[PDB]
Amino acid sequence: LEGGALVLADNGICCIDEFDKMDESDRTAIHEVMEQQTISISKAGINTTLNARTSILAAANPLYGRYNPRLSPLDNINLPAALLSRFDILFLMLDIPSRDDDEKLAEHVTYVHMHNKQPDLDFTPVEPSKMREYIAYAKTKRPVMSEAVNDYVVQAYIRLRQDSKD
Amino acid sequence: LRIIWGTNVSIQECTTNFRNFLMSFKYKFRKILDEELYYIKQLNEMRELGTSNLNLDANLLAYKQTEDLYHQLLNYPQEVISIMDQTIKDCMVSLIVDNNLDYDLDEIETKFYKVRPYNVGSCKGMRELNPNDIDKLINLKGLVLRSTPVIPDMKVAFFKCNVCDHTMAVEIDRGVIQEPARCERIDCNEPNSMSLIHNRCSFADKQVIKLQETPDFVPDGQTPHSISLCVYDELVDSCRAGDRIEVTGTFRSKTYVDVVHVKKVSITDQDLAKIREVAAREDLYSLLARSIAPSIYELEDVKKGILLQLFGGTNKTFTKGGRYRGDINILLCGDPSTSKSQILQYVHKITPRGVYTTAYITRDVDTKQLVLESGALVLSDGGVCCIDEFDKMSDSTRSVLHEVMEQQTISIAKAGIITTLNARSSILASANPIGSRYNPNLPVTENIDLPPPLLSRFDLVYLVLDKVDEKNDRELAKHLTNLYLEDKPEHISQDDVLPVEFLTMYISYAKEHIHPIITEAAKTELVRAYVGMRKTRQLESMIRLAEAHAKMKLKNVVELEDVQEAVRLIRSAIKKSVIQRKLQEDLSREIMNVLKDQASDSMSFNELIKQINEHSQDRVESSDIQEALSRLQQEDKVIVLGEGVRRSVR
Repeated sequence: LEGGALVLADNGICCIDEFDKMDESDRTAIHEVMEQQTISISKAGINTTLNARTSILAAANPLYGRYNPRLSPLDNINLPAALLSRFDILFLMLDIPSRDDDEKLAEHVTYVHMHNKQPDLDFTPVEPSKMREYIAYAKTKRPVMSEAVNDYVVQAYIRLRQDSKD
Repeated sequence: LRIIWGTNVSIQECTTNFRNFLMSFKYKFRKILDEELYYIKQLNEMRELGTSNLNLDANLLAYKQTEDLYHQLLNYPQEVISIMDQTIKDCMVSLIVDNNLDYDLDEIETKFYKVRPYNVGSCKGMRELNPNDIDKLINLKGLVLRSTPVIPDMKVAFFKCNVCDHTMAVEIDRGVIQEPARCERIDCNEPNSMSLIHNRCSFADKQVIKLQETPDFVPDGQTPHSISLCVYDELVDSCRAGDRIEVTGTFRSKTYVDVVHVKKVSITDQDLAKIREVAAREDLYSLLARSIAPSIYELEDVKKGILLQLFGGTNKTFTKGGRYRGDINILLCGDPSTSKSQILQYVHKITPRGVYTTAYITRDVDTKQLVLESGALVLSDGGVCCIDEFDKMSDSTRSVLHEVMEQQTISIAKAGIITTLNARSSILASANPIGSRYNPNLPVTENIDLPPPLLSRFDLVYLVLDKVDEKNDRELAKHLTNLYLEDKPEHISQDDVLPVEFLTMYISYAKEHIHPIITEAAKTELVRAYVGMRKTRQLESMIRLAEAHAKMKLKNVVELEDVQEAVRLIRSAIKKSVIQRKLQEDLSREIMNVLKDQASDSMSFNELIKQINEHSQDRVESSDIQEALSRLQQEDKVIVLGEGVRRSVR
């Protein structure tokens, strides 16, 4: 086995830059590990299944580069319904020009380009080893949901389905 | 007391207990694991047609005297087969001397007889074959892919002195052939070189056969293996590529298996009584559909279809030129993000043969022969085969599934090979409605972007569309959080749900013990079920559907009610009115007239059903008659007064 990139990164983050610049052959294999984490290939060489876990991170842009407020988001996004229906969290990181909020981004990039140090807030940025250890320690936990949170979950799901159900 | 070095087998003691088991065995395995003399009749039958082979069932385990023989032949088969060849000849000549006979001793004195043991337990293929299991008996279940042409091995050999012409025959001994140096006769006493001749020497046939193994259980991460087995004489050209073959022999060491037997053909009483007691209930038809997947939702038509799809049906053939298999190829389409992949995995965890996706013939040049080399459907020439994303699949590979839809064959016509071959299992394909995810403003035949010729030939389609609303998806979210209510589902046993191990035993018993016939009595309801879709692939699908309905509930004869639901199935799988109010109104008027025209008003509901529906054609909805009598109960026209008498108002 010589997997493209989904096989050397078994248990971890698999990221995709320029998601709309790919083709149908890439999308049909990305959707298969997105739904079920077990690629299966049946060609003249082998008929076998490779199982890997990959928290697909995707970065995409619309059809005309930026957004369009006169266009619907189903028409602004070229991806089909089965692709983003499987996507639970989609982040519309849209930039809006402003007078007050743009100055903080400008001050922050001039502060990090002036020197490598971060801004003087009353907080220190944690190094990679400590939160890597925290993620490895938190991953062994197995939480169990209660009944009082169950009655809130089913009511919010019923209300969200009725609100979403143009 | 004779003891071989490194062997716990004595010759005379095992000889006497093998003779004691052979002269006395009358179905003891049926009693402790009618007839009389189970081994005397078979041995007295085989001696007239010339068959020297003896098929032995390792019956040796359940017998009271030979438990020390079954525990001795699993570690040393080469010594026990060699001494069994002498003891079978000795007990046969003891049978010859007991009776009056003709000259049969003139040929059995030099004839040799062997033993082929095959009734041994299963193993985990080549993965469990550790180095402590070398020279032990082993069994492999799988399919063979390539058969090398038989190669002649020289058991004997001729030697001729080229100057004086006296012949000498030499035989083999652990793989060496001594070549005599000089003549020895009295006419050619001179020392001169001999010559080997072979075109006049008998040769043992040998053949290496590629075998794709697949056990009953496979560990996680294991890939299918290709074992090179080797057959010998009297067994050459009996095993070839294309069949599900159980094989057994001696595991040797590169490692190989020296076959002692091939099998080209293929529960307790309390479990059978439990199967018969659970098969007499009425709700079994839904019970199984609920017990096949309790982690999901209802899916009656879809779960009922995959249940009878794995039940199979009836596969009947002719003598020379005809074959038919009870089979249904299913397709799923509709709204996404539901249990589709779950099913596509669950069934891969149920069948013992299947791939999650055709094969191809190859002219192997090393052995100059047409081998086959595959996976996918080819491997599953039995069981099911799961395909997802049918719409995204190419058009060039759709032509091979166009033949396996109803023909179950592979027709390759390419460079080096023009061969049609066997390839029948059943497909389970999940598709998507193009980019639509189903539209109510477009027809079903255009929404899925699937060709009509290839879809009319499909046996069963499934609209698995959601159509989201209230008082449904709320129960969906509640059932998905009900196992999140507790941290462990130990409370899954107090419901009407059969376990998996009882279900597969009942399914395996029903698939191999029932051959139902489709009688002419269900003719009339089939014709009219066909014309409703017509106002031959649907007819061929519904007869396999009706025989699978007959396959369940332990039935050998098909019944008239069994096709009703079948059609409801295919009518629901593709999917207060004013006319219903008018139906209830004329039904109330007609029931008031036929309830008030006679003098004896004391008459129940079953007599009313058989007196108002027999003078006309087929059954009207009885629940509408129950709603009409409840409407008359509310208007005080009729009085219920119990289930034995229905009387009107005074």
